[PDB]
Amino acid sequence: MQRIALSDKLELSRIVYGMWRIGDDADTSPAHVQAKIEACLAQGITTMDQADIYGGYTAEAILGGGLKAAPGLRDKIEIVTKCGIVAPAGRHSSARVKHYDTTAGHINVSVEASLRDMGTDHVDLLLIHRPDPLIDAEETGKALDALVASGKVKAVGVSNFRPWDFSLLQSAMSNRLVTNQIEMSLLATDTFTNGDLAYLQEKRVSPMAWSPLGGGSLFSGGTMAALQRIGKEQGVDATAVAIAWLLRHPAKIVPVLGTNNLERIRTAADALRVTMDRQTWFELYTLAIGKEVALEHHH
Amino acid sequence: MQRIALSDKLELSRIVYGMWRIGDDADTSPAHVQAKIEACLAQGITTMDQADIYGGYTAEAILGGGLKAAPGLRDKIEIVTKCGIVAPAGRHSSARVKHYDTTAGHINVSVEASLRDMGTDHVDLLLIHRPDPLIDAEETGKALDALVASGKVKAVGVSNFRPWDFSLLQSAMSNRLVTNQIEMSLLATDTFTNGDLAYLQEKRVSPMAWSPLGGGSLFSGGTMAALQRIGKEQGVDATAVAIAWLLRHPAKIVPVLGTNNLERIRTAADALRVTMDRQTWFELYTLAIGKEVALEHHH
Amino acid sequence: MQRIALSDKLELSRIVYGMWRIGDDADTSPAHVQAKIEACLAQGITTMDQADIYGGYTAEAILGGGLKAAPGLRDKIEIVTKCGIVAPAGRHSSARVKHYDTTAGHINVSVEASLRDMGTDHVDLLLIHRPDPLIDAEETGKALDALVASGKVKAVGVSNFRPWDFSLLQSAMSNRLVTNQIEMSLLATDTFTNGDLAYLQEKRVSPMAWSPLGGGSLFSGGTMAALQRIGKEQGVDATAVAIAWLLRHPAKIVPVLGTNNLERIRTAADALRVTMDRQTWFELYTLAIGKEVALEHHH
Repeated sequence: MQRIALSDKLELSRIVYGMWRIGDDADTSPAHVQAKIEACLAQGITTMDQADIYGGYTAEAILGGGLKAAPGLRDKIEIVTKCGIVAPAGRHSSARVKHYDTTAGHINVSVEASLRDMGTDHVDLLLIHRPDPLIDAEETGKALDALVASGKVKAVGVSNFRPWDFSLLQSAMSNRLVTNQIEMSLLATDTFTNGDLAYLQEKRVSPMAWSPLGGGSLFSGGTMAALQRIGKEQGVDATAVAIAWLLRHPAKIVPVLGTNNLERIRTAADALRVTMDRQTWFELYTLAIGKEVALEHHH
Repeated sequence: MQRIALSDKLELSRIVYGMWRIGDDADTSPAHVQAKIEACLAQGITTMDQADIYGGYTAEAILGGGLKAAPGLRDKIEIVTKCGIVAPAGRHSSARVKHYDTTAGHINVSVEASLRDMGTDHVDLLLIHRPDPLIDAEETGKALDALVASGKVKAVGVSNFRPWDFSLLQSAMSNRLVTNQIEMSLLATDTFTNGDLAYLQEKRVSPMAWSPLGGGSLFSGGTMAALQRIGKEQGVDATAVAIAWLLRHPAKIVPVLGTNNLERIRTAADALRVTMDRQTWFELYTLAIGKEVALEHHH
Repeated sequence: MQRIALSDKLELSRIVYGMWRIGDDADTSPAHVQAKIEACLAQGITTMDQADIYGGYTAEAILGGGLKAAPGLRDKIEIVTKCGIVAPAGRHSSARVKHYDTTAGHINVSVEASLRDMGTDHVDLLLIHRPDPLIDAEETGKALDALVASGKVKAVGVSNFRPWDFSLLQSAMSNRLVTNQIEMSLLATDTFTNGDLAYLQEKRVSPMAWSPLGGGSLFSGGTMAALQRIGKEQGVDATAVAIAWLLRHPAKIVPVLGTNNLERIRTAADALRVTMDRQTWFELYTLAIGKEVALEHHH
């Protein structure tokens, strides 16, 4: 599969496999985890997306069971992980309330646990998982810079940051943030006009798109009819067209697909087969927003 | 009429004549087009505002009929035109959907058609007509820079851009964008407090105000009574006061007036006769917003 | 009381005494004004917050009655004052409408009146009281710079500015704006996520928080029960906990407390006795917003 360079130091697969449901599968054995990773690799999807909090702080260890039992498998993938969200589950069950923690001490503890749980000495990309209204940017930026200098983390980014959050944390760091993982799909189009995507495009930062299929709501009329029509014109399913709509954007959006289904992994690359011309991009955008683009103001 | 320098390379009349309705007139003859331009020139209004899309891609050619039959008339005016909006009309009737196109190829084709249609070798100002959610800023900025270097376009700006759109496109260009054509009037006051006008004021960019009379809704109670009162105090009509309210702002707003009526052209300059002191500016602003300005927070 | 350096030139008390109600007290005698200032000084609160408009342009003169009758008292305090709001009261009663005035002439007249009314040759901090939709930033910034160079004003800031207002005025000034006085409390939490506080945090500018108790609405269920519980755990009242919630933020927020009650002045410093850990900060923030913080987007 085509590669995307987020920076001179980090290259992903153009589509990323989200592992947030890996702990929900009835099968969490090393063998089934390896099978899922091997199905991705068969399609050239090498990038796995994790977070400390997934599975109530167990999804990384479940991935680790796979990796620790298959020597050589970690060298074939990039691992994205995240920290900053503290819910009273698993190892954080002492917690009195759901909160964010962007402190140097917490980031280091979470990274040490990610490395322990997945059986590796480095993660390819670490994201601050949510913007913290209590962030000390100086402290957080120093911790993130030291994690890169150490080699434990190849690159750093953020998730769900607004442009002003991104700007504040980048002002406190020597290393450049290489991504912002944000909701983007035909059902979530605000970032295209509200400044979120423009900011990233001006900074030459690729976003990672979460819920790129619209979070299950798109498949459950006019939008779906057009996705199915284009798919049938190009020999792919409506799912591939909804991902290709993201891939078409010149901001170089990196979709994160989160299925436990080996047959949807088998077809995930079909999005790269879609030719999405400018007019088709607008047809889908207009059906999704439910109204025509603004025409001449003088009318 | 008083001149306004948008830059060292482009100077307009302080009021601009919008030609978006020129094709709606029952009379589209060269003679009637010349009459309208000559009525503007009689009031010192030298700047004409066009767009490729006006008249379903025919308004420029209708202006051209006037200019081509009156040698010397083009040298007396500045021409603003715009591109980026593609509706299925006239030469774009093959189009499947209403969309934006900011590609180098489309901008060049639209500019070549503007020059052909108006019978000139240059336009004074070219605007991207709407912010394109699919913009490639690098590509668009290269096309706009080459159009300036070529002499085909004296200066470039945008229309309906948010500050983040303006910032993204300017980051990709060597030439400075000299304006943003946005809605501003007593019925459209959001830009005064929402950051749109502050951004332009910090960049020392004059906006062009579209629908400066409120788009026909202002004339169709308290606001109109005050405009009529001030006009009767200063020997002008309520229309001149509504334009002078824009002219008073220190951001150096350039109103675009869009009438086919020779008698409203004859009086358009009366706005420059209005003395609009700070208190009068606030009286009108407060009547328009329908509530007092925020006073001391401690109360 | 702990000091806060807004800059190399200006240091306040970490809590500020707002004098906006000083004219509402039945007692406005010099003796009662001195008593209030002496109650603050007894708690290490040295910073007094004024504005030209307070008391309909009489509150400064009422403070002055106190200061002029107590030689040496002005040297013990810092004075913050503000201008820019013109209401038809007192010396501005000729005014036809409520408006803003950020002109050099008005700022100078207001500062000269603040110095005359309080009987001093300098103010520690001058704020533009409200963002003016008619601001000429070049003119206002020149007036503010000259006021600092003159020694009449030790430092300048703003009040109720949005980030774009702050950015515009700072672009026109040589001196750095040292604060933005904005609404911040458990009932006013928008600035924590909407970019207002992030902007100030990136610029290393401390905000001053007005209505830090929520403007009387907080004391008049779940939020109050938690403030009372934490206070009873730490030997202080719920008021001290609501102020400590602001003091905990790493942006170094400076609360402005506006009581005429000598017994609430006597206890105002109790906020500095509160230990507010990250989880407690989130518990209060969550009770105030009325919903959990956003958890993992993948769920």
